[PDB]
Amino acid sequence: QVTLYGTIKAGVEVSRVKDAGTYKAQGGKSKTATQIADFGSKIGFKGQEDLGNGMKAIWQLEQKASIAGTNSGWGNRQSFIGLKGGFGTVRAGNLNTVLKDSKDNVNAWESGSNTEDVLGLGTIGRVESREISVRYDSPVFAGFSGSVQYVPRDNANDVDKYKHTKSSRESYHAGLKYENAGFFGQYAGSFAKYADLNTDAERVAVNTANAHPVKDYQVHRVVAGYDANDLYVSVAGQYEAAKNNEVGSIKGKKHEQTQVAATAAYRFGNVTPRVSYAHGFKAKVNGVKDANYQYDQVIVGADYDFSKRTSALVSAGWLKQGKGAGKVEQTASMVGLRHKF
Amino acid sequence: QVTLYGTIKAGVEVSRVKDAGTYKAQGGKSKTATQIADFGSKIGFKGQEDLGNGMKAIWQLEQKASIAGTNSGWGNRQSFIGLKGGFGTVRAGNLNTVLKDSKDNVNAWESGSNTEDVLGLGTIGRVESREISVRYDSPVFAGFSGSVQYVPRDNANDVDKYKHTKSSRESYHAGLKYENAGFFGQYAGSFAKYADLNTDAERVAVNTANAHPVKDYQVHRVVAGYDANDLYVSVAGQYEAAKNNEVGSIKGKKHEQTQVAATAAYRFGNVTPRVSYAHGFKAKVNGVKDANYQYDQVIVGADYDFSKRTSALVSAGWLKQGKGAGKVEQTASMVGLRHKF
Amino acid sequence: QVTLYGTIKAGVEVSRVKDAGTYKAQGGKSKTATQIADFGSKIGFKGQEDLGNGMKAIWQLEQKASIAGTNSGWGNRQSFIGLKGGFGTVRAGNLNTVLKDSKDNVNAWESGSNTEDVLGLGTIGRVESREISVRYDSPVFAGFSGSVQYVPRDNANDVDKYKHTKSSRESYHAGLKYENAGFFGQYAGSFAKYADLNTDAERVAVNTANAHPVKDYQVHRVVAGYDANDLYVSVAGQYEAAKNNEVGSIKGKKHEQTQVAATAAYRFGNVTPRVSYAHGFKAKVNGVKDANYQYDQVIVGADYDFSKRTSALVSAGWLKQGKGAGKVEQTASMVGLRHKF
Repeated sequence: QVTLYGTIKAGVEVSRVKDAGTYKAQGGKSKTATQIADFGSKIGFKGQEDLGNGMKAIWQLEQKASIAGTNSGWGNRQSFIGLKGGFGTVRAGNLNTVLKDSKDNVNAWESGSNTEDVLGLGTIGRVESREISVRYDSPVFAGFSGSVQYVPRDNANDVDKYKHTKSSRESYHAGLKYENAGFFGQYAGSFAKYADLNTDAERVAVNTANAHPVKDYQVHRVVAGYDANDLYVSVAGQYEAAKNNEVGSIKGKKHEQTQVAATAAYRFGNVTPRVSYAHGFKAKVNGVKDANYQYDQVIVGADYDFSKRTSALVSAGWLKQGKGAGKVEQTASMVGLRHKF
Repeated sequence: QVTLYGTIKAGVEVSRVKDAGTYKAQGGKSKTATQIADFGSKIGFKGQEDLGNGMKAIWQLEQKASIAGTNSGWGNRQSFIGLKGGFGTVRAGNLNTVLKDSKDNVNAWESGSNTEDVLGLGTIGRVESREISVRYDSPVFAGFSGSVQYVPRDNANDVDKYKHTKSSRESYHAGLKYENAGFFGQYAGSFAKYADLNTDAERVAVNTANAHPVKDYQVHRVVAGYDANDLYVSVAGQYEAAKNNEVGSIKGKKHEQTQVAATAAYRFGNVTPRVSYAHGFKAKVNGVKDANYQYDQVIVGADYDFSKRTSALVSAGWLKQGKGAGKVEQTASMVGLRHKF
Repeated sequence: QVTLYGTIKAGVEVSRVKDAGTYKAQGGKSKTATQIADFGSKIGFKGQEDLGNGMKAIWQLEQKASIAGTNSGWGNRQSFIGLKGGFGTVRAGNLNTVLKDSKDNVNAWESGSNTEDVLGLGTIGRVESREISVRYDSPVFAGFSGSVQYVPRDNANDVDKYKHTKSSRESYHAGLKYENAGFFGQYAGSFAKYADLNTDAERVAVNTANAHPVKDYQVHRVVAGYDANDLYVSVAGQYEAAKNNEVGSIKGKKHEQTQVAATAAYRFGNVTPRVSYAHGFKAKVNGVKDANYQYDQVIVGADYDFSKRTSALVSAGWLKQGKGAGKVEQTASMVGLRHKF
C-alpha cells in the first residue's frame, strides 16, 4: 500500500544587509527585517508493490507545501516512478541531481528562501537542482555505493525537440559514496558540454533573460568526515568551471570558482550545537580574477529535540561577499520549529 | 499520526441583479443567472505528537479545493505549525484572523463566491481574512477564552524588508469569548496604525491598484445570543473606522461604518429552518455621510441532515445596496448539498 | 471513510515529424526527438457515506499530478459531489462528458501529451472533455445502462450570467450502453445549438483567440465488439457536424467529418499484444471537401503485466495527416511503465 509523509518547518528570521551601493543610510546600513518564514515545508505520497522475483515497483509524489500558502504544484519536489531489485535502483522523473543528494553531508541548516545564502551554505548549494531525468543507484558494495544520472537534450530544451538549432543541453550527473565505521567520503559531479548560467553562477533554463551561454560546464564536489558516536564533522571541496559561449570577443574564454565548506556538531543528549564555516575563493570570470564572487560565511546554531520528529531550531549567520567598496555583509539570526511526519 | 479531513459542498444558485446604471432592460432588470457553483470545498491534513511533559506539537495544511477545478495552491486556507500545552496554544502560519473565527456565530450560510454577498452575510464578513502571523489562544477559564494575533511589518510588506520607505502595515488582532449554560458572547477586533482599503471597504495588500491608504484602521465586532436546546439565536454589532492617508486635500479626514446582523434558527429533528437579517448603516466617507455603502439584506433557508456529515441546503436572499437612483437590488436562491469527511 | 487512489505512468518517447512546409532538411525530415514524458499521472481522493434508506453520498477530488512536476490545481480531473441509490446516480461537478467515458472502449494507449495524436487515437478523442455539469447515470437494466448530462449556459459562459449578449453555449450529453455475454455496444453523443471550435476541430471556450463560432454542433459516437475470454476487439464510428456562425459570407455554411477506429488485442498470459487502426475521412469545411483534416493512423504495441497494478508498456505509431504537398507524417515509439494504486 501507500505512505503519506512530509516535513513542516517555519520560524522567525531577523536579517540586516550592509551594502554601500543600494543603501542610503550612513555606514551603508539597511534596517532590521523581522519576518515569519516557512523553511520549505513539504508533503509527499509514496508507495511500492513487490513484483515477486525479488523486485519492487516504486513511486513518489512530493510537493513544496509552505504553511504561508505561497506554493502550488504537484510533483515539484523529487517525484518519480522506478524499479528496485538485486541490481539496484532505476528511477525516471523530477529527480534530485546526484549533487543535490550530497547536500545532507554539506548543508543541514533550515532557512527561509530570503536567508538561504546567510543562514545556510546556500552559495555552495547553488549547483544543486532537480532535473527531469533517468537515474541509476547501485546497491551498497561493502560500504561503496554509486549513482549515474542523465538529462536528455529534448528534456533540457522542449522548444527544440525537432529543430536542433540550439546546441544540446543534455547533462550527465554521477556520484560515488563510501560509508564505513561511520566514516564517509563521496564524490559528486555533473557535466554538460553546453549549458547556461545566471549572474549568481546558478544554472538557468535555455532562453531565460540575461542568461550567459557556456560550454564544457562541469561541477566537482568532494565531502568527508563522519557522522556517529554523539558527534558529526564534515569538510567539502567544490570546483566549478566552464568556457564562455556567447559570440562576441569573450567567447571561448574561461570561467571557474572554488568553494570550501566545514561543519562540526556535537550532541549533548537532546541539544546538538553546530558550527559551519564556508569560503568562496577568488573567481576567474572570462579568464580574469574577479573578487565580486569571493565570500566568507560562518553559521553557529543548535537543535533541541523535543522528540525524534520535533525539533526547535536556533542559528545565526554572518556573510561577507566580494571585496572593496562594492561589499555586501549580511547578518541574520533565527528561532524555529520543525515537525517530520 | 496524521488525519485527513475536508468538506465538499456545491449546488445550483439562481441570481438576478437590478441595477439602474449597468442594465439596458426596462426596470433596470438583469436576466436570471442559473449556475452550478462550488461553495468552497476544502481538503486538509493535520497531525500532532505528544512531547511528553503535557505538551503537543500541532500542524495543519488546509487548501481550497473546488470540485469545479478552479483552485490551485497548498496552504491557502488556515495552515500552521504550533505548540499546545497547559499554558494554551501558540501557532505561526497562514492563520485565520481572530475576526474570521468569529464568522461561525455570525454567518453560517453556504454560498458560491458570486453570491457570498446576497446568499450570505458577505458584506459584514468583508473584514474577515487570513494573514501570515503568530497567534496565541488562551485555555478556557470557567467559560472565558481569549486570543491575540500579530502580523509583522515585513510579513505585511515583503518588498520593504530592508527599506522602510512605506509605513508599517503591522496589525494586531485580539478576541475574548465567553460560553456558559450554552450562552455565548464575544468581542473580536483588529488594529493597524497603517493599512489600505479597496472601494468595497475590504483591506487589500499594499501597492494594489486603486487602493486607498488609511491610518488608524480598526474593526470592532461583538456577538451574542446562544446555541443549544434544539435552538440557535445570535446578534452581532460591527464598527469599523479609519482616517484618509492619501496625500491630497482629503488626508486625515475620517471614514467609518456600522453594521448589525441578526440570525435565528430552530431545529425540527433533521430540518433546521434559519433566518438572518443584516443592516449596513449610513457610511461616513471623508467625514461625509455617503449612502452608497448602506444596505439591507435578509436570508431565509433550512438544512436537511441526511446524516451528521451530509446535509441538503436551501436558501433565498434579498439584498438592497445604497439609496436613490444608483441602487442595486440582488435576489438569489439556492439548493445544495454538503459532505464533511 | 475515505479512499486514496491514483495512477503513476511515464516513459521515454521517440518522435519524428516529416512536414514539407515547416522543415528545412531534404525530404522535409525533422530530427529525432528523444524525451522522458509523463503519460498523465493522476492522484485522487474519494469517499462515501450510507444515508440509511438504501442511499449513499459520493464525492471525488481527482487531479493531474505529472511526476515531471508540470501540473497544478485541485479538482482539474473528474471531481464531484453526488447521490446514489436504487434510482441510479446523480453527480454535479467537473464531470467527464459521456463521450469521454466512452474513451476506454476506443483509445486505451498511454502517451505523453506531445504524442497523444500519433501514439494514441488522439484525433478521434478531440471531442472528449470535462465540463462543469449535472449528470445522471441509470442503473443497469439487464445489460442496458444510460446517462444524461447538461452544461448550464452560465456555466458555459461566466462573463455573461446577467447579460445574454452572446448566444447560450449550454450543451446536452447523452449515452446508452449495452453489455451482455461480454458483448458491448454503446452510443455516445452531445449537442449544443451554439458552440465554438479551434482549427483542430476541438471545442474551445467562448472568447478564445482564433475560435470560430458554430451553431447546431453535434457529435455522434458508436462503439462495439467485445472484451472477455483472453481477447479484446472493438470498432467505433464517429460523426461530427455544425454550421458556420461567424458573420461574413460563410455563415450558415456546413461543416462535418467522419472518423472510424478499430482495435484488437489478445492476451498471452501476462503479455497483451494490441493493434489499432484509425481513419479520418475527407472533411467538408464550409460545405467544401477539405483534405487537410483526412488522416490514416496505425498503432501496434503490447503490455507486460508484472502484477495487476504494474505494467510495462511498448508501442509504435504511424500517422499521416491531409493530402498532397502540405502533408504531415508522424512516427513515434515508446517504452514505459505504469502503476495503479
